[PDB]
Order: sequence, then C-alpha cells, then structure tokens
Amino acid sequence: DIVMTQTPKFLLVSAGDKVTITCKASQSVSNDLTWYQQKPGQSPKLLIYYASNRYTGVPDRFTGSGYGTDFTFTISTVQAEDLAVYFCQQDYGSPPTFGGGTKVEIKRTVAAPSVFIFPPSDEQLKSGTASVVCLLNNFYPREAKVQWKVDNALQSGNSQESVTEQDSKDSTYSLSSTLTLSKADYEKHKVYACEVTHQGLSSPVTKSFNRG
Amino acid sequence: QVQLQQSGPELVRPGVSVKISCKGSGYTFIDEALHWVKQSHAESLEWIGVIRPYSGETNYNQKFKDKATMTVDISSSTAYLELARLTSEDSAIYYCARDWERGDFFDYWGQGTLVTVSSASTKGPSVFPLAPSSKSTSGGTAALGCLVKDYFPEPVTVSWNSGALTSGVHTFPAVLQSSGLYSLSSVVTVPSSSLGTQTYICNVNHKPSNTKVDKKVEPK
Repeated sequence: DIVMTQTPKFLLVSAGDKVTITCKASQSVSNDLTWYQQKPGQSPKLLIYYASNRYTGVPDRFTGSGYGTDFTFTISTVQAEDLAVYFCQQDYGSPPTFGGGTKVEIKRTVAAPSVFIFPPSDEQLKSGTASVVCLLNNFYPREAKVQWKVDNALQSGNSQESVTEQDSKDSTYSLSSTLTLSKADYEKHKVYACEVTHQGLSSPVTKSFNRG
Repeated sequence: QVQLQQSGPELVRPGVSVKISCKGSGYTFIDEALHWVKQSHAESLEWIGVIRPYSGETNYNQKFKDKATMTVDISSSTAYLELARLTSEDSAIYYCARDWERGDFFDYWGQGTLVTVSSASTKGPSVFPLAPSSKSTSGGTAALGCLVKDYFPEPVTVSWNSGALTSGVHTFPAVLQSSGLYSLSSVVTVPSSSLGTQTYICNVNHKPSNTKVDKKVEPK
C-alpha cells in the first residue's frame, strides 16, 4: 500500500498568518490527492481534490498544489475558526490511504483563567461519594498547574483534569479539575481549596469554600 | 441535500459481532457507491471498503476483509457494516461516506458511529448540579453546570435549555475514572441577573443506556 507522510505533526500559528502543510507519498500518486479539514467532534470535510482544485463553497484562503509524491496545502491567511486536524489522502492505488494528520493550533495573547469552585451537591452525598469541581475558564496558553488542599493538606492521587479543545472564536481553553472523596472524608474536613498557577497570573490564585 | 445518517453508539463484548448502519437521503440511493472508514487513535483514518448498490459489487481493503462485511437494503436506503470477532483494537469511530464519482475521495460523510469493545457493563449517568454561588460569580457573570458522573461507554451528549443556550457553554471531554466509568462536567457562564428569571436546565443524553435526563440547576 501507498504510505502518506505528513509534516509537521503540529503547528502553532497566529491569526492572519500563513500555514503550510506538506504531504509526501511513498510512490507517485499522480494528481490523485485530496485534503480534508477535521474540526473537533466533526467528520472530516473535503477541501481540496485532484491536488489543487477547491471543492464547492471552500474559501479562497485554502489552496493545494503538487503532483507525483510531494504535495502542499496552504492556508494563506489563517483564521481562528481554522483550528483543526488537516489530512491528506491518496486515491491513485488501492486501498485509498490517509496521511497521519497535521494539527493546526492558534496562538493568541496570554489570558488568565477565571477560577470557580463547586462543592458537592447534597444529592451526590447520598451516594457515599463527594466530587469537588474546580473550573478554570477561558484562558491561554493551555499550560496550567492546579492543586487541591483539604484543611491545608495537599492532595495527591484523587483528582483528574479535563481540558476543552481550543475555542474556535476566542482561541482560549477551559479546564476542569475534579477531586473525588468519600462522603466520610468530605464530612471530616472543613476547608476545600483549589490553587491555580498560570502565566497570566502574577502569583497563584486560590478559590475555596467551607463545608456547610 | 445529500445526508448520510448513521446508527447510534454501541458497546460490544470482545468476540461478539456488531452491525452498524448508514441511511442515505437527498439523492438516488441505488446510483451511488458508499464507502466505510475507520478512525482510531492507533491507526488514524483507514478505508475499510466500498459497496456499489446498483451492482451489488463489494471491494475490501485486504486488512479488513476477514472481519468486515458490507451489505445494503435498497428499499430502506440503508447500508450496513458488520464487524465480527471484535477486540479492543476495533474500538473506533466508523464513518460511511459518498464519493464524487471522480475517484475514491469523500465529499459527504456520515456523523460517525462510536463502537466500544469492552467487557464492562452499560451504565447510564448520574447527573448532579454544579450550583452557581458567590464562589462562582465574576462581576455580572456566574458559572454553573452539571456533573455527569459514572457512565459507560462513551459517548454522552449535553445541551443547555434544549439547545436554546449555546453561548458560554463548555462541555469537557470525558475522563475515565479509576473505577473504569467515565465522568464529565458541562458548564456555562451566564449573567448573574438572569439567575432569578431564566431557568437553566442541562439535557444529558446517553444513547447506549437509552437514557435522557434533564436537571434544573438553581442557586443552592
């Protein structure tokens, strides 16, 4: 089978700037090369076919060129909504085969997170487990350090984080950190604190509550 | 216009077969080939094969021929993909797609079907409020949410106010807990003044358990 090699794997680009993606085939694939855009949670979207033709309704900023083994996908002036994984695909030899993807990430100015803390609900406590949620909203860059303290004791091994994909409009991230305690342990302690370290903040920010 | 509507997510035990479907509309179903494409973490996008409803001809990627079988029901405008003797390597999103009669490239895609291969049982989510407080206010804006806890398999969908509220919403990717069950939160930021006039309801749907849950989130 024909192997499609994409470079780079990742790129970080500011809005208004140029993106150049390359796809290299293991053997000649004529002009039988396609480019797709895949945004988070969506199916791939056809952009370029026959190596250089824009598909219907595809904006002018998107182009493709090349013939044989070496192909180039360009976003002339990248927009914030263009964040996505871009794939090349050959349809010269059977089976059709895809490149490994290039993830286009948007660079923007540093923005500090807004931090919120949520106690467990009374409804949850009935089940014998308490979840405490710390929310970091609308920040950039994604790099962030989040720590849990319970009556000023640092917690380890009982929290998990989730981060959203970059927002298509403001290019920011949001993060949750969730602390899981038994109801017994939750009831044994008073002060619950989420400590956030981020480049946009001069020193770490702590949000806390007192149980009850 | 042209639409490819795929069947819902499926949990499948290892060694058991599954059959997923793709219904086409907006064109003459019989006239057009339909392709199947797998997307997984380990192997990215992979073409599985093509069926031509007009002739009944099938062609398979040699890698998939043993485990995949393509069929169609022309009367119901539906193509089927059967995957046999599943293992964890078969957990993936599976797409059906149309070509543009200019070769094997894909202009219309289905929304994808998530197949999870696991020995763990289906479990519908518990949905708890993340109530807004002063601890979740910031100027004229408060944060609130729903914790969607302890479910299996992926995926769940979350909306706010039956889709009437979309701005400021962040639904986090699920994380697998040490228990082997998934959990996520969905949050939204809203004006603090709307907290007494507009009610906020999260709509949590988990198709594998056939559950839909609506939770009103109020200040505590």
